[PDB]
Amino acid sequence: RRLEGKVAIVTGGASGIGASTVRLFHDHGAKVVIADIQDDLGQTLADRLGRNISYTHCDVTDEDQVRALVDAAVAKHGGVDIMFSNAGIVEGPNSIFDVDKDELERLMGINLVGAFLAAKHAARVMVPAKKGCIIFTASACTEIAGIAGHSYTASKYGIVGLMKSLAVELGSHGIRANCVSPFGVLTGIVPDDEASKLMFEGIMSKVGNLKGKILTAEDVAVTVLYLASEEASYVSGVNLLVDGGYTVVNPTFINVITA
Amino acid sequence: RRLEGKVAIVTGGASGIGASTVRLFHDHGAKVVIADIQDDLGQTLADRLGRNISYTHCDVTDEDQVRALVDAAVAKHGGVDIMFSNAGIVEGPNSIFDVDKDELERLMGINLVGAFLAAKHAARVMVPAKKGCIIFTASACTEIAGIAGHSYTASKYGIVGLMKSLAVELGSHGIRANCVSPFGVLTGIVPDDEASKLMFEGIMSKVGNLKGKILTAEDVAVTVLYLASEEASYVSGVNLLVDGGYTVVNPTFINVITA
Amino acid sequence: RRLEGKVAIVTGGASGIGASTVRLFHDHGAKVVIADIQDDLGQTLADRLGRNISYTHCDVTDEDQVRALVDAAVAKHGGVDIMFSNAGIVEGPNSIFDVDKDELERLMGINLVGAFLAAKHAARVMVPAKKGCIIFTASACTEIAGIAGHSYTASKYGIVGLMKSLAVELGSHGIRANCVSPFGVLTGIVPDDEASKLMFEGIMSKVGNLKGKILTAEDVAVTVLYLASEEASYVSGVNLLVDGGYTVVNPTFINVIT
Amino acid sequence: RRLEGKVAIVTGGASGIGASTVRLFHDHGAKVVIADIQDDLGQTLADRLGRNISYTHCDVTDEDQVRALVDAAVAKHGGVDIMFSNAGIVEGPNSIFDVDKDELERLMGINLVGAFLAAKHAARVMVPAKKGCIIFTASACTEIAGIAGHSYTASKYGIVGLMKSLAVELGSHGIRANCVSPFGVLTGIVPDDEASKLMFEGIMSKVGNLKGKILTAEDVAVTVLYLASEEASYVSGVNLLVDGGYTVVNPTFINVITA
Ligand SMILES: NC(=O)c1ccc[n+]([C@@H]2O[C@H](COP(=O)([O-])OP(=O)(O)OC[C@H]3O[C@@H](n4cnc5c(N)ncnc54)[C@H](O)[C@@H]3O)[C@@H](O)[C@H]2O)c1
Ligand SMILES: NC(=O)c1ccc[n+]([C@@H]2O[C@H](COP(=O)([O-])OP(=O)(O)OC[C@H]3O[C@@H](n4cnc5c(N)ncnc54)[C@H](O)[C@@H]3O)[C@@H](O)[C@H]2O)c1
Ligand SMILES: NC(=O)c1ccc[n+]([C@@H]2O[C@H](COP(=O)([O-])OP(=O)(O)OC[C@H]3O[C@@H](n4cnc5c(N)ncnc54)[C@H](O)[C@@H]3O)[C@@H](O)[C@H]2O)c1
Ligand SMILES: NC(=O)c1ccc[n+]([C@@H]2O[C@H](COP(=O)([O-])OP(=O)(O)OC[C@H]3O[C@@H](n4cnc5c(N)ncnc54)[C@H](O)[C@@H]3O)[C@@H](O)[C@H]2O)c1
Ligand SMILES: C[C@H](O)COCC(COC[C@@H](C)O)(COC[C@@H](C)O)COC[C@@H](C)O
Ligand SMILES: C[C@H](O)COCC(COC[C@@H](C)O)(COC[C@@H](C)O)COC[C@@H](C)O
Ligand SMILES: [Cl-]
Repeated sequence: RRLEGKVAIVTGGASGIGASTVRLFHDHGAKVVIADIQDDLGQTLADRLGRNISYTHCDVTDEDQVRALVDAAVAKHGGVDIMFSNAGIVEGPNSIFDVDKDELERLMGINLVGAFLAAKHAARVMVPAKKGCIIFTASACTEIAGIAGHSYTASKYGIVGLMKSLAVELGSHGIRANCVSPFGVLTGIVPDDEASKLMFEGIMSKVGNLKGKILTAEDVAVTVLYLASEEASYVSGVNLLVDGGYTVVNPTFINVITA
Repeated sequence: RRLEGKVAIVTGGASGIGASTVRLFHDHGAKVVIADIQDDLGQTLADRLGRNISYTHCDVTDEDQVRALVDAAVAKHGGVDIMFSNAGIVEGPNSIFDVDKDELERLMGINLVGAFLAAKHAARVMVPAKKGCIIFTASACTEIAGIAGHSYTASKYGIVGLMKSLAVELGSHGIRANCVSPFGVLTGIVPDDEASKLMFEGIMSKVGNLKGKILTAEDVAVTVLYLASEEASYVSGVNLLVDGGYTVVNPTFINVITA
Repeated sequence: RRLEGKVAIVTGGASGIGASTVRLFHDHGAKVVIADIQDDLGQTLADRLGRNISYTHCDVTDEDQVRALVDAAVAKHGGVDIMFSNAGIVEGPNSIFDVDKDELERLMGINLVGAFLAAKHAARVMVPAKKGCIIFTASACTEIAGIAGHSYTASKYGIVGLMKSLAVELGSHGIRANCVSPFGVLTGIVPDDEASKLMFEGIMSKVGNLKGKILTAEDVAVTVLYLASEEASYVSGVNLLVDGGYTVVNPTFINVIT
Repeated sequence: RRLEGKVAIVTGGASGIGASTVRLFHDHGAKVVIADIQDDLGQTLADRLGRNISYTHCDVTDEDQVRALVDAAVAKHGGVDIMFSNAGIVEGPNSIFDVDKDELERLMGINLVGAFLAAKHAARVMVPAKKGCIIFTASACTEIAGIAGHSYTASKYGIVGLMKSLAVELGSHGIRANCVSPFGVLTGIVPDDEASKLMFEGIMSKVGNLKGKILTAEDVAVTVLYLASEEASYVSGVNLLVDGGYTVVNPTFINVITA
């Protein structure tokens, strides 16, 4: 319903938040090109959801693969309304001494250069149409320290800055650009069924500021749907946190004086 | 659909963004109490919309009326799911030499003290329910100068701070608190197009950062609907700008070098 | 000697961060008018500091007293270079259920309405001078929740918003406006009471993000001195946190996993 | 006298803001190691400033050169009190279509990867000392769009994020980390030729929000001196704008309605 006839690309679409968004976009009448490098999981998802959902292999660090992915999408569906640049790799809290120069450049390539290229070539086909929507997956670490690694933190800050520059430049052509910044969702790893899922959703239940709710990838997908739809038709330049208020509080003082 | 069985109170509900939100909440199956001091406009709206929409006179500077309004809502519908604290008066850009102490205190009473009272008494009846949602109308002046008066700007910053400390305290009870900060909204004129819409586009087309779109009171109602719905069930502490990216740019530098 | 010949007004100048700044301003050659309602403490500080330091009773909620105070400063010293709008009352973390409408309005009058009046009447005499500096005492609660009460928090946000519109309007006249947002400040007992200082470090050494250092009123005064001096001659619109990084971290996640 | 006996390293110290900070540090009793890749400019400055100021060639993209530069400073002076990570190249505002993937990676290496390496190896010799200070040169583009290129902007956001997580990690060891974010300064950006000095001063006076003052490299150096001194001994995690309020205003609306 809400994305009837819209064409959307989702990088990192074969798993996690990307997969949830591909599924949600599908349920709302969108044509979605899943862009990923886990070809077996990604093609399975596209085949599983039917004719509007195609899979395209794209390593977002390779500009030629990104260029083709976008050119293929316009060729297939006539244009791209929504670019959800979501591919990235994750680092938990670490030390500056744990930062290896090669692993920093590797993460910057996937997380930040990939966002640049995905945006550049989405803009390439959106600007002539004078319409379109670019959404980046950032992270709640963009608003509070203590929940992600140094290299990762710098890369997501860089995305926020890129998102704001594009919101201005592409505003002249009627195109919006925003970020969604989730607070830790269960994804990836070996799904150590009960062991990993119970341990995660028990930690997050003590860590979160908003009690009685656990953030799932499906929750993030719904916020992406909001940003991508005409219900957000005047929303641009925004880094929208989905974090239950985690980033607005430092509870140390209150914890210390009462315990 | 999206607010089926939910009970909402809307201050400043008889006109403008409040009236638009009341109408949209009604369309989504919510029970709505319009709270205002424009008894003619407010009662007329409630009668037109039917059984689920009522009108209650409430001056938000009067704590007895604010307490009575929330207690009557529980008595009538059994609880309050959504408090949309939206009542306020507006000031365009002005000079500090124009700030009159009595007008400052009057605006603070309506804009900022009224928000405290609505949140205090909503929280009182939401906390036992272990669920609920407080949404304030702030303003895009909370993130850029140059679009609102001195007294008004300080009152809306105060609301943002209240919202963030409410998101922390009330998060322990499963309750969310957020702000919507709209930019240039056309109100007061009879919509469905008009002479009044097109020419307002004439102003905003030179002012806005996002070209080819004007913000309407109905667009803002839609963003409040998102924040108030279960689609935002892990969004809290957020001041959500609806400004087309106006607040993320100062184009003076680009303007001067391209003159 | 960084404020040689400069004229400063300090609201809430009779104690705490205000008094520390009054003393530091005096040490740097400033002429200071202490503005407060603690007449005895305030007159004593002014008498003790000498010819360049005066004292004026001024309830910042009373606009006539605020206008009179600034006009007296111009009449006495020829103008006002620095307005340190610092008067206010504090609230530690509390519940919205504790917010009393009369105490909310009382605090708003002092913390936020007083900030408007001080700034209005400073701007009035600074604009003809084409120079000057308005500095507000805000608070680190403007950038993190959990360290101040509801009413207090809203009043300090209001100050930040007021500061930013002032930086714009007064920027055209060469006038700067900034906030200082300190964290856990000792204030209370200025005289060398070691018992109270070490005990305060017992709390702050567990609460603060920057370890091995405690913030004092004299440290806040030094940061105000920077903002008020020509070393900050192009700093404007800034809410300057003095918090050791407290407001940039929520350590709950790391605490739970470790 | 304000940095008497302190040991400071300044990357990009041979020109511009870096050189200005080196001389001001020299004037305040500091021992300074100038770190740059412009060997003739840097060695000239170290010779003229005397015994306390030396020069070390260091390309900030090579971790071994950064490693050696910090070890050489410790070998000579016994430790490092101040790391002024200032090296970078600048981009004026541009279009996303102008972003070349190779140039993006080149700028990321200098601006952001270089900051990472400088901070890592400063932290290496500061953490045992239980004292120290890391200062990054970011940019006013970190708080509004419209004054820098896309690649440059994303790199300076990344620096801010890195600064925030260091202030937390290094806070437990008594070490502070901050950014200084200047607006437009006449340096090695536009040539020493006086035909470009009368023009740069004229643009900045029209563009700035604070009138009657032009930002110079010496003004920034003084703000770095504040951040690096014991006068800011409880300031950490701060991105300190030196911009005259440029980033807090979008004057478009006021410009059009009074045009
Ligand atoms: N999972 C969390 O807890 C969490 C928290 C905050 C932010 N995020 C962000 O959300 C985004 C999505 O991650 P996720 O949580 O859904 O886990 P995920 O790993 O299952 O999904 C991310 C996908 O990115 C793809 N990827 C890696 N390199 C790629 C490349 N070069 N080209 C194309 N795809 C590539 C992976 O194949 C993967 O399917 C990421 O950008 C991540 O940084 C996640
Ligand atoms: N119009 C804009 O462009 C704009 C821009 C930014 C923010 N806002 C905010 O939007 C909010 C909604 O106003 P609107 O723009 O839709 O038009 P509006 O002013 O007509 O509606 C606001 C209502 O607040 C009510 N009000 C004033 N005092 C009250 C009191 N004591 N008790 C109860 N109600 C009281 C008014 O009666 C009014 O109907 C306001 O808080 C306003 O500040 C509007
Ligand atoms: N104490 C802390 O830890 C802390 C933390 C964050 C912010 N602050 C801010 O520092 C500011 C100064 O207070 P302080 O902490 O130094 O304690 P303080 O008691 O020593 O100073 C407060 C001053 O405000 C004055 N005051 C109250 N009402 C006044 C009025 N009507 N007119 C004139 N002066 C009036 C008081 O007399 C007093 O001199 C306050 O705005 C406070 O919020 C303090
Ligand atoms: N001048 C301005 O208007 C302005 C505005 C905002 C930010 N900045 C920042 O100020 C910082 C300092 O640069 P500047 O403006 O003084 O101009 P600058 O070119 O005169 O000084 C920067 C120095 O970095 C050096 N550099 C380049 N690559 C290097 C490398 N790989 N290793 C070591 N040094 C290298 C340059 O040689 C130069 O001496 C930069 O990071 C810049 O981004 C400047
Ligand atoms: C294994 C992994 O958890 C190590 O990271 C913890 C660490 C704790 O610092 C945060 C505290 C607020 O000072 C640094 O590791 C310390 C050694 C002793 O294990 C994380 O520090 C980075 C901040 C930014 O999150
Ligand atoms: C620096 C520049 O952008 C500020 O202009 C001053 C200003 C212009 O308004 C005039 C117009 C009739 O409303 C607005 O002040 C800036 C505030 C918005 O922060 C001064 O206003 C004088 C009249 C409105 O009483
Ligand atoms: Cl935050």
